[PDB]
Amino acid sequence: AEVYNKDGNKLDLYGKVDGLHYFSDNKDVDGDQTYMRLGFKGETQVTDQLTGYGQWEYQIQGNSAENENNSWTRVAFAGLKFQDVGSFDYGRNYGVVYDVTSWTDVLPEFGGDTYGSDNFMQQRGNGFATYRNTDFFGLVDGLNFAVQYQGKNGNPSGEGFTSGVTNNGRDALRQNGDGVGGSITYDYEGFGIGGAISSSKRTDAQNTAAYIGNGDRAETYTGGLKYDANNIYLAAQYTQTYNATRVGSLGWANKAQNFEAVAQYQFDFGLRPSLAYLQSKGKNLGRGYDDEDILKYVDVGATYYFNKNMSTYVDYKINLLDDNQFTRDAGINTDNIVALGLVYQF
Amino acid sequence: AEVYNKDGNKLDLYGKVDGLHYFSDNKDVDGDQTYMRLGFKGETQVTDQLTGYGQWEYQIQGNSAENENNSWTRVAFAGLKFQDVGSFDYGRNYGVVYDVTSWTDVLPEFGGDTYGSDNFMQQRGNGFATYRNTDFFGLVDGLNFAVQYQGKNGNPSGEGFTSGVTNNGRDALRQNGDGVGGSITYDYEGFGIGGAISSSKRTDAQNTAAYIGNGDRAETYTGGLKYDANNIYLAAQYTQTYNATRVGSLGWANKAQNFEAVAQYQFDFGLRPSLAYLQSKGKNLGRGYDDEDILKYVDVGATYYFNKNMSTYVDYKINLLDDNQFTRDAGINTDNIVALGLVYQF
Amino acid sequence: AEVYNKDGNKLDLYGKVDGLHYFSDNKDVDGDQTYMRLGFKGETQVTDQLTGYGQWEYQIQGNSAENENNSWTRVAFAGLKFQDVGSFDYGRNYGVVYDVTSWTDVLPEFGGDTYGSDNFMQQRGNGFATYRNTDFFGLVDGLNFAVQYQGKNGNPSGEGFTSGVTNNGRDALRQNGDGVGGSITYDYEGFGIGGAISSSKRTDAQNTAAYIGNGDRAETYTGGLKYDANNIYLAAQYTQTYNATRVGSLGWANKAQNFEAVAQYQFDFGLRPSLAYLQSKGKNLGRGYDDEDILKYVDVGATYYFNKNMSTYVDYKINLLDDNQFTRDAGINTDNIVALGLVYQF
Ligand SMILES: [Cl-]
Ligand SMILES: [Cl-]
Ligand SMILES: [Mg+2]
Ligand SMILES: [Mg+2]
Ligand SMILES: [Mg+2]
Repeated sequence: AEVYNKDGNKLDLYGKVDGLHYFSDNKDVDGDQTYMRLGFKGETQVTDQLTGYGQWEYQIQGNSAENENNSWTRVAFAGLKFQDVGSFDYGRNYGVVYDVTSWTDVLPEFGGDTYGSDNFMQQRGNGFATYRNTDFFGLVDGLNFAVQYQGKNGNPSGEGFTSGVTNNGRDALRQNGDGVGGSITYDYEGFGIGGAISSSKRTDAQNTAAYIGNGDRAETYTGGLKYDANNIYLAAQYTQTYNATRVGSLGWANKAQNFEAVAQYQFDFGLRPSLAYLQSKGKNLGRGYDDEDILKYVDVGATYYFNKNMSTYVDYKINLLDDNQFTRDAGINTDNIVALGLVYQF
Repeated sequence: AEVYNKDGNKLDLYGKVDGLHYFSDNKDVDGDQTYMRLGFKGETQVTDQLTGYGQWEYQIQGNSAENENNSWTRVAFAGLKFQDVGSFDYGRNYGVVYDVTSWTDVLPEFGGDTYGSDNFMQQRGNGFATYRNTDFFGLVDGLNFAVQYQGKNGNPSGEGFTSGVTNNGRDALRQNGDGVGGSITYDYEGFGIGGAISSSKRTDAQNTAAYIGNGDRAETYTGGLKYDANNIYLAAQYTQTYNATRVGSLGWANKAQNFEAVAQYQFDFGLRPSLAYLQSKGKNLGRGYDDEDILKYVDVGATYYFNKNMSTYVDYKINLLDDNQFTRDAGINTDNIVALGLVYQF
Repeated sequence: AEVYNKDGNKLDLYGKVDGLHYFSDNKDVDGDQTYMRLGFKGETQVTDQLTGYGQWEYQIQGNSAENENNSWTRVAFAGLKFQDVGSFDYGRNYGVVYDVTSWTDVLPEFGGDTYGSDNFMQQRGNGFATYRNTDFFGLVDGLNFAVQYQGKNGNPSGEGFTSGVTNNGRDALRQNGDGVGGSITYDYEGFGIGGAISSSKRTDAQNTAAYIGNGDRAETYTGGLKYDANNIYLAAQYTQTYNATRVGSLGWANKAQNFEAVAQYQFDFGLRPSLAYLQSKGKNLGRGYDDEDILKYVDVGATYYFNKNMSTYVDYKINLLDDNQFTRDAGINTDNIVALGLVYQF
């Protein structure tokens, strides 16, 4: 909701409360999943061509008791945009791989989980410096590209580590070294095609015998297709990763091949059914695991939009993984999940 | 404060800062108690009859040093309301027993503590699905009823528990199995009369030898009366509970009888003195405790309203509990407390 | 940003996102330092002479992974102001010493660090009761004074302590006993001169073998000068402390002498270069340390203001401390730092 617009500065204060419940035999996910998000998007006109902006978004869990608080920053960045030349921002933001993989990240509740957060340049993460160019300097409508750098996020400070430390250090599964990435998308009428590549130095803490998927760099190669016209939405993405896809708690996949596809239809009266399939196939994983499915599920659901501020949904995760030694070892969910949600937003 | 109202959506952003200090011989409550609350209530018009809404409220303590953060979510829910039929909402909300007991929870600082938060269906808690009918299809002015369900909130995940786990699990004093409850209130002119009932399954983690008050289910039965007119506020509530009332850290009371009464007057010049009495009498407690007072105090206080946005208050808790073995074991406060508060709100 | 002004009540919702990166050989400070702040300031007109107000300010780090949250309350207080008589507020707030020392806390990133937070009455802290008078009861334009009390903030409750506990207790380095302080400042045309004194009881937890600088009270004496006109900003402050200045993790300085001076110029086109010198010198530190430099650096930087809502800066801390056993023992940084920041604010 635009709560301020005066003297060249605008502030949008936005958010949502999602009253959400999961039903599953996996009791680690089963039960109340209520959460809220809150954010702001501000923009200031410096000149006719130059605009400044800032964006921040925060999630606060609404399913805990009052003696605990589970909350986190999703994004937090500041930037400058110059008409027909480009934009630059720095902060906690999305990796440029998500420019393409976000196209299938449209399910009512599930989806978008062949990758995670703080997972190299694949989704949300710290220390992204991002250049974006829309419509190729204004010369080619629908052609967008982006170039991105991510600074190292290493070992925790003040804990006796003698190398690889950064001020904002963390556990090895969420670390990264210096990284570079780029994306390109082209949309013409209903159709969209896109590609993205990222390459990040892996840290010394990540490359130990404690974790599968050792290697000098974490790399991803992604291609995507889209159709978004005439009340239909179709999308698919394929990603091949090296030492980049997490395998539960075990570390990373030496190689993974990830695939997501989605089909949706929007009825005039507000109902939007959705069908999706997601898989992540791990190769040469190590420790005698050889090849294993990391993720495999069909998703069927629907959202009903009352209007722009209110919706409700059902989502059914049909989990095709089987309970075996590998999934137990990695802590990967193999159970079905049904989610029921009622969402107010502003 | 309403900060947005446009095209049928409204957003109220509200909060307060309470500069607050306790004086007590009990050093665990003595000192700075400063805090703030923030919240939003949003509503969106779907049709002339149907409205969607959401509410979120958060408390952040203002009395800690900067190397820590003590904050929590009070409520977080989304809902639908249909004109002359009813409403439904889901999330963290108040239990329906509070429809009646809230009537005496009107003291400047203290009060409202014959029960607590995350305490079956008695006050705030997770996973409430709440159905409400106001004015009986608009055919009986002032008559309201509600029926409520609470889903299980069990053992924490990822801690080696082999049963009773939920995604949002917690310590046993704040757990609950599935519950159902209901409330009826009638208000004619200044007068009010009300009743409520709740029945919750108790979890296995709650029914161990480590806690007093073992039982299959927690039940509560409440009656209340109110008078609110001519600058006079009077209210009283009586509640009988079974395996539902906490006895400090010891567990729960096999049976408890709770009573609260308040008298308040509003002077034209802004002063509102308040007198209250609360007691909770436990019976058949176990471990040789037998019958014991869980709570017993007289509260005398006053609030001065400068206007609807600024006020100051003093509240004096004259604590009639005596220091004995039982209160020592349970960690129940037996000392008096004086609170002094200065409050800005919007 | 003023988001509400209606019927005598006013609310300013303000904040900023600082996309920020440090470059340093010290890996404990090196890396992404992105953060955001959010706050509100509210005021209500009670009469033509009396105004009520509240303020709250919060910082949320934007440089961490989503599995943790590093945030805190900077300030949270409520108060009343009566025209030509004075103001009183209570809560988490700034010590009156900062009335004078704030005059040199104007550097683009560094500065303000011969003292810290929760550091007796020197900067932000809990339980301050503060009286202020502007223009000496309206009789002397530009003459301001302040008198302040801070309540004890002691040992944590529930941790087995038998004396010195408060409800909001914390670690010894952030404790304080009861304190009193005052400041006076006179400002006329470009110029300013001012003084402040504070005296706090130190707690028993602070006077143990674990900490250097044992003593009965923490005392500070500060003088300061300022010129602020004709696009020029000059300021200097000198403070003499006893058992009040922290020496990294080691405890406090029996005696310290602190000095800060700054010179800035504002070019019409938006650039504001800055030069500063800071030092803190400890004497009779004990434990064989004798006299030692606690802090010593020159700061050269510049901020470029695109407008009132957008800015960017570079700040270069040239650290004149040498690495020795003392700085290593204390965890005090001796390496240079370059900070680069891009800031959106509203
Ligand atoms: Cl222009
Ligand atoms: Cl937290
Ligand atoms: Mg399965
Ligand atoms: Mg007593
Ligand atoms: Mg040095």
